[PDB]
Amino acid sequence: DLPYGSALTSSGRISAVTEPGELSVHYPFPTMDLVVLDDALKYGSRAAKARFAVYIGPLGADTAATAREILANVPTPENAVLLAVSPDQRAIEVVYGADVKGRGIESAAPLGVSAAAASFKEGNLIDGLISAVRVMSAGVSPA
Amino acid sequence: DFAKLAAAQGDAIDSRYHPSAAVRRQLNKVFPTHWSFLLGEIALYSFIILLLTGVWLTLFFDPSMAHVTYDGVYQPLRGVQMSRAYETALDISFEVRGGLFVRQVHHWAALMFAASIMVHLARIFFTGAFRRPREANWVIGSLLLILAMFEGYFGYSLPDDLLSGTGIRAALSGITMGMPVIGTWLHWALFGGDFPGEILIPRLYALHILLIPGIILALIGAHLALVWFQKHTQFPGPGRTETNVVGVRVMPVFAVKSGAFFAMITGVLGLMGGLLTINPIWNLGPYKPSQVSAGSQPDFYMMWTEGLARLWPAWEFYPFGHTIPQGVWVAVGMGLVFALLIAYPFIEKKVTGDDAHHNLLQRPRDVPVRTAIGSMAIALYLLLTFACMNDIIALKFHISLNATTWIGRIGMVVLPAIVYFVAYRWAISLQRSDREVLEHGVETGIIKRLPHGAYVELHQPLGPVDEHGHPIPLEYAGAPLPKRMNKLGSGGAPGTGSFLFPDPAVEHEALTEAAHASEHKSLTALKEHQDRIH
Amino acid sequence: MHIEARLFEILTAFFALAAVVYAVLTAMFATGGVEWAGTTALVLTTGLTLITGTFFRFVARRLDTRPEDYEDAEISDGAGELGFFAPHSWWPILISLSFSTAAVGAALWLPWLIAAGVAFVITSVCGLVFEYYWGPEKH
Amino acid sequence: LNRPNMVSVGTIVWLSSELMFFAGLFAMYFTARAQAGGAWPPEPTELNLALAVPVTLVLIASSFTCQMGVFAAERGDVFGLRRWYVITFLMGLFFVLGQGYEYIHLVEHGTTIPGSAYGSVFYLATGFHGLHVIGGLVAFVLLLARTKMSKFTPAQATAAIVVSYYWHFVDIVWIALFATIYFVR
Amino acid sequence: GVDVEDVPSAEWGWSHMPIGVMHIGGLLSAAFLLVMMRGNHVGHVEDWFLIGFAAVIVALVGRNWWLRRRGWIR
Ligand SMILES: CC(C)=CCC/C(C)=C/CC/C(C)=C\CC/C(C)=C/CC/C(C)=C/CC/C(C)=C/CC/C(C)=C/CC/C(C)=C\CC/C(C)=C/CC1=C(C)C(=O)c2ccccc2C1=O
Ligand code: HEM
Ligand SMILES: CCc1nc2ccc(Cl)cn2c1C(=O)NCc1ccc(C2CC3(C2)CN(S(=O)(=O)C(F)(F)F)C3)cc1
Repeated sequence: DLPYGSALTSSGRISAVTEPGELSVHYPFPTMDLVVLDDALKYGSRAAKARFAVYIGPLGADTAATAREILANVPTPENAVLLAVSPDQRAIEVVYGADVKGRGIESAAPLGVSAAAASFKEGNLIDGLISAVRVMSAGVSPA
Repeated sequence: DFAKLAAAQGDAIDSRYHPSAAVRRQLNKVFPTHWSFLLGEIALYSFIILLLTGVWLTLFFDPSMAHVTYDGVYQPLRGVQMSRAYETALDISFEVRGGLFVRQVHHWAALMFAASIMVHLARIFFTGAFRRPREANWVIGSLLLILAMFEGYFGYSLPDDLLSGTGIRAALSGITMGMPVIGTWLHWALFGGDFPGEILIPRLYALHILLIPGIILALIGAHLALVWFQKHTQFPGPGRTETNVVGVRVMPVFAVKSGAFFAMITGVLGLMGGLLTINPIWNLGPYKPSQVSAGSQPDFYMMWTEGLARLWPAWEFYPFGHTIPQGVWVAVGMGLVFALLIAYPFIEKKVTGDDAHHNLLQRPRDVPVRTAIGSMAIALYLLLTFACMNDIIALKFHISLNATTWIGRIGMVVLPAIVYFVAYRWAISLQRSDREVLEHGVETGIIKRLPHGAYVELHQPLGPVDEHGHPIPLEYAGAPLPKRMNKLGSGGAPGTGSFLFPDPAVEHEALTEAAHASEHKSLTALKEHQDRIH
Repeated sequence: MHIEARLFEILTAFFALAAVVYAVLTAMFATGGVEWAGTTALVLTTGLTLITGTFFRFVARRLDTRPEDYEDAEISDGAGELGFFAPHSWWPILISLSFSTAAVGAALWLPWLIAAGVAFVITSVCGLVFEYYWGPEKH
Repeated sequence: LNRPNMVSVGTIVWLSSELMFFAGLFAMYFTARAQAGGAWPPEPTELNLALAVPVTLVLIASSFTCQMGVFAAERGDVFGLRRWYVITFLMGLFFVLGQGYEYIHLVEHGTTIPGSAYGSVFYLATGFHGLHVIGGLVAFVLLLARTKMSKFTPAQATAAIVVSYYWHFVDIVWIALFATIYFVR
Repeated sequence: GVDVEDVPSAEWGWSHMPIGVMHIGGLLSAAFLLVMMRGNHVGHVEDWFLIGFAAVIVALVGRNWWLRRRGWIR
């Protein structure tokens, strides 16, 4: 349902509001490492000529199949590399599309998972995501 | 009569010299029609004027430093000790019918020569016309700029008046004298002794009417021969490739255009020589070494030199009983400029590593670094030129002269950097504007409201459009894109009649249909040729 | 546009009362008689508001009601093409620079600079007014 | 036709502002006339109404021809609009030359800006009106060229109409200036 | 070397200048402004202007170098 103050306009677009002083975006991470991750995603995706994506959320059973499910929402799933991390289930799954095949990602993905988990074991989620995106983007090469 | 006569003359010419193949090859030479490719023409045409009027001036000028008493018509100078050269310059001004007009046309043509060479150099630099195989032609052009500068300098110094004598003393004498080891030797070789010599005006006259014009004529001939036989460059466009030249043939369109531009340039120069006073040397007086005026400035193309002398902060060195004056810096300054002007194509080749054969020009927006560099150079030149004029600027636009000097000193470092930054960003922004027009199409300016209240500006796609509607993104091909819908044939046919009374609607219909069909035919021909070569 | 003309009519009435009251109140009781300075400004302020309001009333009397002026109307009433709006232009900055050149010439009283500034103003206004009417270059 | 033409309303609003500028000029003129001491126009100036009436009539008839040009333009007759606007331009230029002749006649006698307060206010007010007339002539030339550049659309007619508005405002301000300077004195 | 996302027509002309050249040029220009302080002039307002411009140039150079060091500029 629509939350408090949300309206479906005549153009179909949704018009939401925020309580005075509250936040439209309240990700549980600092702005600086969010900027770092955004830069890593943008420049790694430009360097590998393939869109990169990071997912944080539950995966349920068969984390592989869940990551297959969620990569459909990437704007260009075929040219995409999605790193899905379920921190409560402690699961990591890299999923890469048909266009990104044999492009250096075959070795990068296990190395990406290794970097992610290695940085994770200290307790830094965003740092691990940044490291995994960086190493995967280094591994993948433009078509 | 004048048909059989032309046929007979052609037959005789072809039997004696058989030039038909070569002449036809010259008549069918294609020349691109861009307006900027006319800039060089200006520098040529004014030069021709400088020759003609110049020859006229040689019929009355006497290049002597011998002292005389004026004894002429101009009363404010009668009984005044002057030189024979200054006396004959006054005689040209006052005693010869049309002498003042020819003098003013000649000096205005010298100014037009310098300014047109600068604008042509700007075009060549920013469009990348200096690249391979056209580097030697850039070197020739740079030598021509230097020679023209020194030619104008030696020219306005020929009438030995107070202003030009001050200019000779300051630049030709002080800087030459101050140089190390061979400086005074150079000064005494050139002046034949100390500065107020006797063989200076004749020497400059022989350098100025014969020597430098001869060298300039040889270099201009080589320049134009190179342009003729290394065919002209062109901008990217519809039928334009690295292997063709698209435009008009020499006969008759190009010849008529060039002759008419020559006529109109001569007309501009004549109007200026009539209606604007340049170098009124009777007001300046003859040159005496003991007296000077406040507004001591050379012609504009030399002002930067003097400006570079004004702003450099009095740095001198005294090694082991010798002196290296401040003026040495000025000389080095000049040399650096000249050197960096002559070697630029090779410097850019060494930096970018690009040694490819080029015939399609670059738009200045597509080369942001070089455009920023040239903007830096132009800004520094303009700052030096206006620093030369800071005394008049401070007298008219009330400012402390010391304040102007310090503004120049800080500026000749700060302003080039600011100009580089702004020009680089501006060029990239122009590229982004072109990209937006390719992605979305020409913005028409019409805005409409949808039934749900969405304001949308009508866009005009420049190519194919997808199934429902959105431009199919074109690819930039290095050519200008329309950005106003008026430039496309939107609303462009008023009544065909005179300015005050119309013609019958049938003639209007016929002329409009003819225009429409001719434009369609031209577009179709260009498109078929472009497809054929692709 | 009844309300616009009504606003300007109200302003015109008040300004006419102010001007006439000032003229009467200073013709008597003021040292020099009619002040001749405030009175002129108030009278022509009445003239300004009168011109604007009277023109708006001529517009509104021959105008059928627009959506904007009609309460309880739908957005769909306003559908269609609005007029023309310039998407971009670099002529305004040149016009302002030309006016500034002329103003600097007139401040320092340099007649040549005033003439050059007016020439630049005319050229840049020509560019602005002609911007969206120059047809294709005919070759 | 169920909308207001906002070029027209903008021109009306700006013309009101220009009327306020001329209000400032009138405020200059009326003061220093209350300081005349029974001589206004004070000697040695002599207001030559004989040359001033013809130029006023020329300006008024030029407004008439401008309105004729508007009538031509509103029905899409670009050529009639051009004819009547060339007439208006020629007649306004005649007014400018008549005002120049009046100026040179007054100056030769000794009525100048640095001479007297009367010459001051007179030259200031009439010279700014002449500047407005020169601006109107420039507008006429620009509009005629613009009509020459493109098919005569309704926007062309709108521009011609607002230029005529400006001319009407100029002729009215001149009528006020005449009635104040040469009749009320 | 540069990509076409920052400079669209980077394939058409020289569109990248090494950052070291601009950094070194800024520092050299600030040094030149500082050097112009010693001279044959008796005034000292120009000294304040020279110091201020050298300070702003050095501040810009240091800011750019620092931000490129931390990856805030890539
Ligand atoms: C484009 C370029 C400079 C390439 C050179 C490459 C390069 C990096 C060289 C090194 C630069 C170095 C070391 C020193 C710079 C000093 C230098 C180059 C001196 C040599 C002379 C020279 C070649 C100067 C550059 C040529 C130049 C500035 C041409 C003018 C630019 C153009 C295209 C102007 C067109 C606009 C036009 C026709 C009219 C606009 C009207 C105005 C306001 C023009 C500006 C203007 C000018 C340009 C005057 O010369 C001038 C002289 C005296 C009084 C006033 C003025 C004045 O107002
Ligand atoms: C690029 C070519 C030339 C340039 C830039 C140039 C420039 C000038 C200038 C600026 C003057 C000063 C005129 C004055 O103040 O009265 C001058 C004087 C003179 N020029 Fe030239 N000139 C050129 C070619 C020639 C040629 C080819 C001749 C002869 C055939 C010539 C003959 C003279 C003479 C005799 C004077 C001195 C007479 C006088 O000053 O009235 N010049 N020159
Ligand atoms: C400081 C330049 C200058 N101030 C004034 C003051 C008043 C006036 Cl009315 C003119 N000016 C000028 C001037 O007219 N500037 C143009 C100029 C002409 C010739 C030269 C000289 C420079 C060389 C010829 C001399 N050398 S050289 O290589 O060492 C040697 F010894 F000749 F070989 C370079 C330099 C500038």
